[PDB]
Amino acid sequence: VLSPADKTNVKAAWGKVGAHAGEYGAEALERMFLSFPTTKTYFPHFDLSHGSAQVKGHGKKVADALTNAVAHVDDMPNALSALSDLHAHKLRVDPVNFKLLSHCLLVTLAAHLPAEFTPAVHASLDKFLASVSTVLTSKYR
Amino acid sequence: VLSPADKTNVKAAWGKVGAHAGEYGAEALERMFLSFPTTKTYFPHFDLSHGSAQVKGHGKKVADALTNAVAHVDDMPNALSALSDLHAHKLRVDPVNFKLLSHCLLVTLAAHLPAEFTPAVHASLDKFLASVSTVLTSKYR
Amino acid sequence: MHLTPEEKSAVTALWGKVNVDEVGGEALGRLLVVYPWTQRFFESFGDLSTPDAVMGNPKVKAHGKKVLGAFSDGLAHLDNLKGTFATLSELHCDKLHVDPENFRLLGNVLVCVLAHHFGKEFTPPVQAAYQKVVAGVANALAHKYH
Amino acid sequence: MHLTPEEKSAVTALWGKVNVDEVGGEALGRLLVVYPWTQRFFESFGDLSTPDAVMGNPKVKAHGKKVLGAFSDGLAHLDNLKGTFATLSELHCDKLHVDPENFRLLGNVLVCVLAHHFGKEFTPPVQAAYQKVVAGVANALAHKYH
Ligand code: HEM
Ligand code: HEM
Ligand code: HEM
Ligand code: HEM
Repeated sequence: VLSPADKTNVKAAWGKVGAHAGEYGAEALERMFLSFPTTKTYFPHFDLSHGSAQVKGHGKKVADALTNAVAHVDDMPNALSALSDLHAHKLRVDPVNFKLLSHCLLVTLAAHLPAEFTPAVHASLDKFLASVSTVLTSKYR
Repeated sequence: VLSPADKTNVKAAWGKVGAHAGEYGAEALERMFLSFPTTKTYFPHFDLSHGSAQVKGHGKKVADALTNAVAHVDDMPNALSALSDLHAHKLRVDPVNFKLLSHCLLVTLAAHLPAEFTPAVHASLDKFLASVSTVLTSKYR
Repeated sequence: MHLTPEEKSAVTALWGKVNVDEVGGEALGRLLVVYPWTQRFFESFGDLSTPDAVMGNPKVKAHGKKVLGAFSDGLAHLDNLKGTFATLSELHCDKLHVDPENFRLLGNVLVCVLAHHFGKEFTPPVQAAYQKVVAGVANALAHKYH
Repeated sequence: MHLTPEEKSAVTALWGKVNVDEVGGEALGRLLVVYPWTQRFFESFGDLSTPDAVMGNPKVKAHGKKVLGAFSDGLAHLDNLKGTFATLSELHCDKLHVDPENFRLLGNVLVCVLAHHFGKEFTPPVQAAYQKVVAGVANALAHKYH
């Protein structure tokens, strides 16, 4: 569970992302494709080339969803219900892949928010992504 | 989330275990030690030799807790508060290990409850061990 | 593999007693039931709406036999799983888009099926050797992913 | 360890810029803070009660430097990690009783640390090289477990 502290940390770090969320979403994806090539099996239909608009398009969607979970930090299960359904029923992404993306998101943020990416914030962001992942996977079986 | 069918399935299966739960606890540990030797890092103080009373005793302890969990299948979090504590603040077993014991437990039940280890029951027990695992690692951070 | 001659013989000897037909169908079906998300690759098989519909589905049973078949032949090249599954590794990556994690889920299901079938015979030491093979197989199959 | 020449040059070029003293302290400190369960091995280090207590603990800093020291040496023998890390693998198993999963957590934290420090210089492709490296090292450190 996220503590008040965690919540503050997350709102703060995400606060800084602002308008770059989209780009940071795309970058996390590329990092993921490059470091964990097995994740590519889910995007057979995508152009995964560098600067792919499909990837850009997708990074934005992921970022919007994260931004929405931050906005509803006290009601994530409900704020993400729809996305939880999609993943469980249509996409059916194996759960292990959530940890991979989370990881690449943390790398991206670290790479862009040096002043904010403190140990405390890092820990908060990690617990947060873990919670998002848990929500998105809750209806799998 | 355990469905009512699941809860039924579990209670049934565990019902058949009966006076053998202790033996099955002990057998599941032994299978864990041999198949995933990295798990032994948490029991340096034990005699991990076949038929060790330390292993037998511990097997009982674990079996008992599962029992209590089946019994409070509706209120696990509460039934296992103490245990969640112990693990999070004292034992501090890495979360990956819970999946290994869970697997050795299925294998043990399968090998002992042939008639009862149907596909639907297998699915339920798995979910159950998963839930138990979540509960035991919920206060980790 | 990093199998001990003793571990090799245990594997080998239990396998001799296996009905691939039955174990193959059961392993794949259990997979589709325990980890429902694996059904994403078998939409064309039909109705997998229930344990019963999965376990009874002939397409499932026949795919199961094909998979254990290939697995079975891999047990004859236990000292080069890599080379035995190379073409199958490419296929799975490049044509099927199967996440290698699936290989690991099946492996574990396989072990549960063997225990199920052999009861007593499937001892801790025998499970240990089988755990090494399933891991070995999964690794070999995932080897050509890029 | 499938490091292409270009992946190896990339690991090496960046490693040139690292202050192991510093990175070592940050990586270890951050591990103890993000995954507090890992604090189980350091009850003799004193106060690890808060982020500042951990990050500034003279004992954590000194240990981090030791750990990264061994890691850097590993980077000069990318060819023979298993060999390089064998006595350490044995020590961690037999004397320290450190669950190898710990080696993977530290690798991920280290990757975040390098990202933190190099910013834009830690490109997608550089991360992918380092990902292969931390995995190879974790694997080498676990090779002697039994
Ligand atoms: C916290 C992590 C994640 C978030 C917030 C997220 C969110 C989303 C969103 C917002 C969409 C678009 C749905 C729409 O069309 O409106 C989506 C689609 C998708 N996601 Fe997830 N997702 C996450 C994890 C993953 C992972 C780990 C994978 C696989 C490696 C994955 C695979 C997919 C796929 C294949 C699609 C469909 C894309 C398309 O065809 O356009 N997702 N996700
Ligand atoms: C299925 C989930 C598990 C359950 C229900 C469980 C239950 C228990 C119980 C009932 C105890 C004894 C408490 C006491 O002494 O009063 C215990 C202790 C312990 N558990 Fe957990 N456990 C689980 C998973 C694990 C795993 C996966 C590991 C490590 C691989 C582990 C490591 C330990 C250790 C090291 C002890 C203390 C042993 C001793 O010093 O006597 N547990 N657990
Ligand atoms: C023990 C590991 C496995 C082995 C040895 C194996 C082997 C095979 C073989 C021999 C084929 C025949 C295809 C051909 O030659 O054209 C095949 C096809 C296929 N496999 Fe795998 N497989 C394994 C695991 C899996 C898993 C776990 C899944 C998904 C859950 C999977 C999904 C498929 C699919 C979707 C096909 C295509 C069947 C069709 O054309 O309808 N495989 N596999
Ligand atoms: C890159 C991975 C690692 C390397 C290269 C490494 C290296 C070392 C070295 C060189 C030593 C000193 C050896 C000696 O005392 O003779 C050491 C000790 C130790 N390591 Fe590791 N280590 C690694 C990861 C870890 C992790 C992740 C943990 C725990 C989470 C850990 C726990 C310990 C402990 C508890 C000691 C003994 C400290 C003491 O003197 O009390 N190590 N390690």
